[PDB]
Amino acid sequence: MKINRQQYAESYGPTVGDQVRLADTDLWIEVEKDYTTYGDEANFGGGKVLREGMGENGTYTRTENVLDLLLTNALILDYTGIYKADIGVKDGYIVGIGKGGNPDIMDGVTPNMIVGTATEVIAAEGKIVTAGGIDTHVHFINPDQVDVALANGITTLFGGGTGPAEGSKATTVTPGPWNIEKMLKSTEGLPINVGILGKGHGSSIAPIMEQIDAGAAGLKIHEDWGATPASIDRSLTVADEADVQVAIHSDTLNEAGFLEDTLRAINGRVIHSFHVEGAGGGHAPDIMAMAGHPNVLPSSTNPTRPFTVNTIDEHLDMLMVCHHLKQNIPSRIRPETIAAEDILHDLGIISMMSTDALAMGRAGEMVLRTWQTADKMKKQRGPLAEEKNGSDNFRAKRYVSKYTINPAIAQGIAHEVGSIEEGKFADLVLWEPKFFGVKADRVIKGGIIAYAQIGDPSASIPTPQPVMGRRMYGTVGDLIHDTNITFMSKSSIQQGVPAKLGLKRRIGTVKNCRNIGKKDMKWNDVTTDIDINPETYEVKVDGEVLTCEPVKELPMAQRYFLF
Amino acid sequence: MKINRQQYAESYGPTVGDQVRLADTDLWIEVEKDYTTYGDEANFGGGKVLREGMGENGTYTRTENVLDLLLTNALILDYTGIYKADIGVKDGYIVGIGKGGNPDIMDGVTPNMIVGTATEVIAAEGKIVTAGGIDTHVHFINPDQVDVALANGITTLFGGGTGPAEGSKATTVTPGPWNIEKMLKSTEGLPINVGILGKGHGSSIAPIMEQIDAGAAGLKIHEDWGATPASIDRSLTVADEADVQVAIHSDTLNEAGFLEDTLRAINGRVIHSFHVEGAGGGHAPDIMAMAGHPNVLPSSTNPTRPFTVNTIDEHLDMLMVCHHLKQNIPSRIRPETIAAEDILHDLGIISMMSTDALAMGRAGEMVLRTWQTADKMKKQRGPLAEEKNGSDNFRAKRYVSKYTINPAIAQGIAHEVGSIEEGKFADLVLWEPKFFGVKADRVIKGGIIAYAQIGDPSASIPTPQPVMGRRMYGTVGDLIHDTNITFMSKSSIQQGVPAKLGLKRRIGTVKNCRNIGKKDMKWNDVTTDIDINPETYEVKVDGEVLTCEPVKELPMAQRYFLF
Amino acid sequence: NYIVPGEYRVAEGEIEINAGREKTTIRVSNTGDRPIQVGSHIHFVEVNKELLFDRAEGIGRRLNIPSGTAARFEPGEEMEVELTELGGNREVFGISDLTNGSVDNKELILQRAKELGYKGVE
Amino acid sequence: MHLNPAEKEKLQIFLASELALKRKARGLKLNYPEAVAIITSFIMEGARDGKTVAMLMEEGKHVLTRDDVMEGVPEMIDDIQAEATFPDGTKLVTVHNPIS
Amino acid sequence: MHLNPAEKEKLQIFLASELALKRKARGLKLNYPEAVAIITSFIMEGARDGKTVAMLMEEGKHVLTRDDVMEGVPEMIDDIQAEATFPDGTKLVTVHNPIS
Amino acid sequence: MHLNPAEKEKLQIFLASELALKRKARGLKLNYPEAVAIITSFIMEGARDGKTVAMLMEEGKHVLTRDDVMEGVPEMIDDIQAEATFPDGTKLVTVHNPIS
Ligand code: NI
Ligand code: NI
Ligand code: NI
Ligand code: NI
Ligand SMILES: [O]
Ligand SMILES: [O]
Repeated sequence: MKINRQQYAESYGPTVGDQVRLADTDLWIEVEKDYTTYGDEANFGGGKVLREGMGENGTYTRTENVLDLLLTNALILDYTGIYKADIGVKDGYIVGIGKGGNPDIMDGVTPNMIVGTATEVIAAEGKIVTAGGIDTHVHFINPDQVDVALANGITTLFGGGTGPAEGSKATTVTPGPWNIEKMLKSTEGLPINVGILGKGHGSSIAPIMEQIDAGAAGLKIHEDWGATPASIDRSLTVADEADVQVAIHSDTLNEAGFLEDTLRAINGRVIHSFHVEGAGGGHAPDIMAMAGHPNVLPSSTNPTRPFTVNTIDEHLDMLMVCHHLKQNIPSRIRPETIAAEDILHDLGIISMMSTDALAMGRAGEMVLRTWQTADKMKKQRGPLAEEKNGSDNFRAKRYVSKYTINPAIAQGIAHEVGSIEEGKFADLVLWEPKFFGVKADRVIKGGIIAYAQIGDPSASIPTPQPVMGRRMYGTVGDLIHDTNITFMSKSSIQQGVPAKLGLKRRIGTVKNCRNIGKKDMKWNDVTTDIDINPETYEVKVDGEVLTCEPVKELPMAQRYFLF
Repeated sequence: MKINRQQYAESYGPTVGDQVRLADTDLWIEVEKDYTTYGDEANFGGGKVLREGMGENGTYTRTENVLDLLLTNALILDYTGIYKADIGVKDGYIVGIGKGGNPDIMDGVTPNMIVGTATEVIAAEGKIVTAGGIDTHVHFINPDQVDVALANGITTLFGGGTGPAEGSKATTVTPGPWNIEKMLKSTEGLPINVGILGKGHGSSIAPIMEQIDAGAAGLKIHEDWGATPASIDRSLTVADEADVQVAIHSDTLNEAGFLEDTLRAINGRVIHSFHVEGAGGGHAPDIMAMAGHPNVLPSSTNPTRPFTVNTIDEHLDMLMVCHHLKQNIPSRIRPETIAAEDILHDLGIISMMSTDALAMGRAGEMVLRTWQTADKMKKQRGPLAEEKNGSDNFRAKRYVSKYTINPAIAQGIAHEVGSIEEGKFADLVLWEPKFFGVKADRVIKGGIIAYAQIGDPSASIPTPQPVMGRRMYGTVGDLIHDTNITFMSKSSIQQGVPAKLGLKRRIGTVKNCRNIGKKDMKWNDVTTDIDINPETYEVKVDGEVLTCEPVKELPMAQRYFLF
Repeated sequence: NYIVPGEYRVAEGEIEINAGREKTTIRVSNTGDRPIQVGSHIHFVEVNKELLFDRAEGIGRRLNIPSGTAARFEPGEEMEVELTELGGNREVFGISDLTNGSVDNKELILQRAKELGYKGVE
Repeated sequence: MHLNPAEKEKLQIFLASELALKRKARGLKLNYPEAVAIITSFIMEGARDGKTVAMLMEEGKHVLTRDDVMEGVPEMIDDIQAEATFPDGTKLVTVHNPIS
Repeated sequence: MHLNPAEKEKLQIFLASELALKRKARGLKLNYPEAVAIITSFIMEGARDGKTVAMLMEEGKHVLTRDDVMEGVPEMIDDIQAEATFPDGTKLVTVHNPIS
Repeated sequence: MHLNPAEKEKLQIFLASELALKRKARGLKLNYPEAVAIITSFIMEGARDGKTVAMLMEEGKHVLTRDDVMEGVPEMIDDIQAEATFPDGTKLVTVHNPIS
């Protein structure tokens, strides 16, 4: 007996060779392989397979290889591949990617993916499943920002802030032991993973280091606190000893040095370069040259992403506003660098996306703009050379890496989060293809759903209107502790800061981020000579001129959004 | 000096012999007796009775027979009677039903119902007071469902689920030790009483039993997990040893057996039969015959309640939707059984109501539909034989039992909740007669108000618009722990699960539910031979044909609801 | 050129289910007066007692239909079905309690089936 | 008023539908959420009018047509569901494929 | 805008009143919440107009009559109260027995 | 509909603008929040229409004039900002000194 492909895909989701459109873009992903055994697919409901003595094992206790949760028939889009598999979760972690069910009667069942009495089922047939997004440029300014981030598929916020204080409104900084303590305690109430950056500023070691010891997960050097050679040097000395990441927003004014002076202060050490294009801040006009260096982990913030007809006007708008806050604003907003930034993303020269949430970037549009950028580059440059089968798999993997694995690697947290791999924490986002990258269906945090687009709570079923994003049981009562991770420095963990503050959240250790570089950025590992003409702002890559133009319209926009 | 009855009732609420209309139905309840001493009624305000040295005792410390809370002049509607009394609460429990005040100067004061310095007052003159509703068919799918349930007078949710996972969306199941642990911790944040059911599925004892030991309060057998003879048998063996209830949704497909096979697997053991009519699931077409057996505790879910002109169309709607989820849907939705279900409720053959919240039933309409059903039966059948004085007291007690005491008894929690009796937890709902069964005035949880229809928080007084349901102080901070009960199996309590998980809520013990049957269902204790014709679906009770028709309009509907 | 958001473009061809496993066609009658649906993965010998068929031919097997679908028998209806072999360890536990071990134990299964009145045993 | 949670939420649907209808009246092709809001509010107002579930299941297929909405929107909307208080209590309306 | 909590809540009353007025305009007898919304919003818009508390106490008895509402609704509504910002600050309006 | 948090919040701005426009239509000089709501909703509807950021920056200075608002309101409003979905994605509009 055979099933034609069309019916197969509409019952179990697509299989090898089938392609799926991402939202309303022209990007197509193709299933590269499938872990299933045809005819033994798992599924759940009346007269279906996951029933006792059939696809559900009736014998084994929870320890006997039995899952807490099976996502059935998921189409995984990840740096590691685009493929079809069941995903098994246990103790809040991904334990198995393969084929789930009952070895009593089914062939090809991954040994630790038994569906037993202890197993919950999520049907992912017809969905795309990705890792949760990792946003490493967050300003903690307004708690309402968390649901905004969840609704667009973000599960980890790294950054700084104490709320709408001017320091926090300008910089991703929680300054000093006491502010850090207060925000670690606040974090207890936020249904998302968090890591907090201290102020990367000082001319002695101790004022800086004491923030790492208090529980910071990294540091932020920002021009508004003095992005001087001294603060750069001291912060990187601290980071090399504490094994945490430093993010930099460099001296736009070129007051104490030009870009070459900042690189000299860095002295070959690892650093994450924020909003590398420079509209968001940094050495005018040439900061973007950072992205060519092997010791630099380069991210974009999202408002320049990608380059559109309104981009400049709105940034000129944004500069007026800065003048009105009277911020030394009589160069800064450059079509040449914003255009080039599109192409650098496509070439794998800028490795990461991030938001810049509420300071100069949009908490809920990291994932959204990543795909708009990929789609614009396909429209303008065409399929990448590396593609085949007519799919966009290569570009899809390069782009998905920018907001999942690469931020995780740069931050020192990729052992926990950032990709759908065995052994990693079960932060997972389900997407209907029609909404992919726009509005997440269900956000799983530590193996429990935390957030979902779901309907009327008084109704006979959950689908009647109004369907909107809502916090689910993972966020309620004490379960918020078990489903979310506070990331902290090794020294604060060793010194017992969690117990000293009463933290009940899972504690993640930041590590292995001093011993990495550009080469470690998955699919985005290009080092090169970037030249930015001081007079014309013309961008060259290894002597070749980079040029693009803005587009009038984007997908993943007015078809979807009520405002 | 005498007060005519009209003025008496408008100052103190009605007294013996007076009748009150339930909302806009044609049901009348009559005060059967009154605990008061005429002229010594308690009341609170300027120049009123509960003042120091007068109706308030100025001598006694809180331990000396003094109440924490007196509800004055309540009209109680309960399985135990419809009558007028003051209700006294202390340490979060009902300690006295009688006559409250000061034995210094008042006659007839119940000895442990002194109003003293420690006493708070709620005026219940002119209100109807009932026990909180006990919903034993809850799917935990969206936390927004809790306020929906509170607004319609429900105070205990028994059921299962991990949020909008397909397992939970189909079945009242929290599967396995870890899911159960996570949801017990979630429960810490839900302002309502909760008990959690594990998966009643397995062919070995241990995979099932380990869920009871982890903290489940009962089990659910559901066809979608395999409602086979083995899973039925193993679950009831577990339940008989652990003293918890099993709920069943049987094999609609008749795949492994017909109804007689399911009864044989049950083997005379106690079981709660969910949505016994069968639209909600179960042996097609004859499941409803379950409700005649002495070992079966039968409930209805609410969408078939009661039978109306739109009922079938909407259920046909609901079946299309199931086909579109592609659930083996090319018999199921039967006017003959839905009609008969009306009459079985009226006859005391179906003992309980429940919602089926968010899976095929409405979280906030258990109480609402109970009264719509009673009202329809009075309109069609007329007063029951047992009535007198022209009142509907007998029918009102049979119906109030369906959503208060009978679910409590079936679940093994009636020592704590389910009726207004001395010694029980102070879960109480105040209703204005005009809104009775539609929108609760104030919901009391463990002696503190948890939820209330109340107005503008910025106003000089609490009654200005907009008046809407809102969570009150009982739900805020740590008070949520003290005002709500997590019900758990004796073995999980004995094994220290509350301390092991950090639960701070009051822990209720599930017990005495293996040693009960149909005869224990208050006012609803009828056993009989139910015949369902296999060809015509005609329903007979002891050889007599049951026949009814749908109505075009219901009370407690468009007069009240904004949508 | 018309864009359907999230649409599939499936590859050409067909998927064969249960490839390489023996298949067997048998006749089955619903002798009961109520409908019976049978799911793709129930061990076929353990179906409702009132289905009359050669029970021996149900051992170690299940319906050869797409995973998660069901065959339907109206009251009185007799029809053919195609069976495929169980895979994995070829063990069955629970369901109707006829096997509780290897499906190789044919005589034990049939003896339990016959004693409990599953129609169509020798 | 005694608003319960659903009554408060559902005011939003009416509001979104008013917004969408103004957008349609000034000549815009409607998007996915606008279209959903319009058809949903039509259903709830229909039930308030006392129509039957069967009537609203038919009428709901003719509230917006493909020329009223952006490209792809008809195919994005497979069903629209709404619960509302009919003269005989709350019932569920599902409109399958509302826009062709 | 600087909306405070009451300003945000009270937008709902205006919205419910718009909904109710559309229902009345298409010929429906209004229910309990619709009637309350209409009279309440009338009061708040009245105060915004600069009328006095005394004026709104009188006028509020003549916004809806029994023939505008379902059976029993006049007797369900004993009072309607609303606070709003008058030219001289927030004041409370109570309209006793608004519908006969 | 799949409303996200901002979509739900922004319905409020449209609603406040409808309320304010009714107040203006019956002859009232508008206050600080009413004025902000009107100009903000104008911007968001403008972006929905497909206008550019530059157009809305100009037009926003001419939606209300001093004679439309109470004394002091022009000087209380230094800027009005709104983000909305343009055909090319979300952008920020700032209107400086919208009322003279
Ligand atoms: Ni910056
Ligand atoms: Ni920033
Ligand atoms: Ni059920
Ligand atoms: Ni259910
Ligand atoms: O930034
Ligand atoms: O159910």
